[PDB]
Amino acid sequence: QVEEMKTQLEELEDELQAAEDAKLRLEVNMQAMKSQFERDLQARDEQN
Amino acid sequence: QVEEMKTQLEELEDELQAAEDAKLRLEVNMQAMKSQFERDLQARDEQN
Amino acid sequence: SNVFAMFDQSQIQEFKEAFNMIDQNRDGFIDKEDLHDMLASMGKNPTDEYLEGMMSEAPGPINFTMFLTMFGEKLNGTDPEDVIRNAFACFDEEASGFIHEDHLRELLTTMGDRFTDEEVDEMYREAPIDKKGNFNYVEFTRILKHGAK
Amino acid sequence: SNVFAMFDQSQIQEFKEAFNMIDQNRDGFIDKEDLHDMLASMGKNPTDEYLEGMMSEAPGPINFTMFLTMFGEKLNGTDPEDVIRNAFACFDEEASGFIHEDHLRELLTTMGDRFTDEEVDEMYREAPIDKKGNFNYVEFTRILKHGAK
Amino acid sequence: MKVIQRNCAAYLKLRNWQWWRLFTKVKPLLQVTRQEEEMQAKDEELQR
Amino acid sequence: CDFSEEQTAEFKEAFQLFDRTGDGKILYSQCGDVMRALGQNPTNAEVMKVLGNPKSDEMNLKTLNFEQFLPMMQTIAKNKDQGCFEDYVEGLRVFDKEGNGTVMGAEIRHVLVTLGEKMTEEEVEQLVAGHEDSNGCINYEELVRMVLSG
Ligand SMILES: [Mg+2]
Ligand SMILES: [Mg+2]
Repeated sequence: QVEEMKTQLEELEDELQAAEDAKLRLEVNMQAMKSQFERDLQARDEQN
Repeated sequence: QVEEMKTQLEELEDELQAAEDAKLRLEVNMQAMKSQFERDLQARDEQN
Repeated sequence: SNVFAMFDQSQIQEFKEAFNMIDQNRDGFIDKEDLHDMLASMGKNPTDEYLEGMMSEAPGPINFTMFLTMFGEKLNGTDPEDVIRNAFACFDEEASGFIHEDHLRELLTTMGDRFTDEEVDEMYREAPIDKKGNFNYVEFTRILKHGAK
Repeated sequence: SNVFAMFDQSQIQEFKEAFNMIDQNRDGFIDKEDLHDMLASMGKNPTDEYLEGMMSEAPGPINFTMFLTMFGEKLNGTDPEDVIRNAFACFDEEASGFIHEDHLRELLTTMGDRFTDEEVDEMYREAPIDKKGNFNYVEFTRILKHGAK
Repeated sequence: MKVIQRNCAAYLKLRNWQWWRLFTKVKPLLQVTRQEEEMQAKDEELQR
Repeated sequence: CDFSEEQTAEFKEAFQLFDRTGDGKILYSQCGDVMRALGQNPTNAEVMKVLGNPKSDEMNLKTLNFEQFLPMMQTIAKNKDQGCFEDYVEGLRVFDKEGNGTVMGAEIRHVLVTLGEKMTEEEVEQLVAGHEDSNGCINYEELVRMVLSG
């Protein structure tokens, strides 16, 4: 049972690391969306 | 060791649930950024 | 931890398809007969122990599974070229592809975790540094991610 | 079996895709049994000529690399389509892609070369031929290089 | 022209007898050439 | 201490986030910028109460750890309240010459640079969103109503 719980906890740690990596990636992609939004907004304002 | 692993696995489960909740929130916020981007783009075009 | 579980279907398919071209005897392993002959057919035939010294990266034998985990652990931490270009564009707000070496240095040598002077020099002696000390990160990300390359 | 650098990416892809259809058991070789199955899928019982024409060249089973060098040496003698079109354009009286067949025939028999009238006629039976005899070399180069348009 | 016609005639004679006889039977199944033809046609019309 | 545990934690996070030169201790001048980033509006005289380096302090030798930072944040927070938008726009109603509830951009941007503490055109221009286009007379309501969100 100790061995089983060790395997399960290591799997959950791996999944947690994957989830944190995904969170960081989603954050940086949201910053990309924000950057594009600002750039396009400024382009439309300058064209106007 | 069983008690320690139980505490650790419960903590990792809590952290994983928090991470998944955060992932969902970041996704929905990215969709919000996208929606605002489209709306503001259309507004700038119509104002121009 | 088990790194194999991290990767995209497209990346796994790319590795599988590549491996299928190398696994010429179809035993599923990396072997002396196949990749050396393949590399000799594709280029200058470096069939010397330089290739054995590369095959010896795996613990003893070198199965497709071991190849996958090796390349997996090597790809751990890497991100899309567009996402990295976005991260650079946070400083290059005009999106010029022209960030200065002084700016790049300031962003790396003290701010956050410190890049060494050796790593800074590497970014000039391999990576696309240009006239007046402008740096073309749009080319950098292409060679870093091996996308469109 | 040095080949990968010698031919165009499109040609190599075409050979690879073709080979994949013939390598029915999917392992990177092609055998007498694979050619037999292929010929059975294409038509009647084997005429042997096609299969013997591979087995006489090969030491036994044919590797994809060996297949590539075989087709490579078979394609050796071809040149870039634009370069050939340029060479023909030096003599095209219409200056448009349509050199006259009598002119082309004369050029094949006076400028050092002495090509036989039967072989010249074969180039109008199987390679292109057009109205008033204005041979379409723009189509000829396309089928020579296998660069479709 | 002498070198070009020598080369083209030499190849033309051989591709009418060698393994091209097998290749041509498989060729119409190679969908890549059809998509290439479509792409080239679109590019040609775009250029026009 | 009047700050909550959550506020103290947030301040500690901010303290180590707005870094670094190299050391983990914040610079004497930069501390004021941290307090201002935390939305406070004290005068530089509040720092002059501590009076680290009586001379010009490019060197910033009076660096702070969190235990030294937090009391300054507290004395800032307890310094004064801030007035409503009416107290702002009364100033504009006095500066104005039209008597219409707006003000000339070229004049007001200069006045807000010369009077009191000094600011650059780079600083000031970023405060306005209703920019001086075909119309010279900017409605100062937009300026105050925007910045007071901070
Ligand atoms: Mg093998
Ligand atoms: Mg096979």
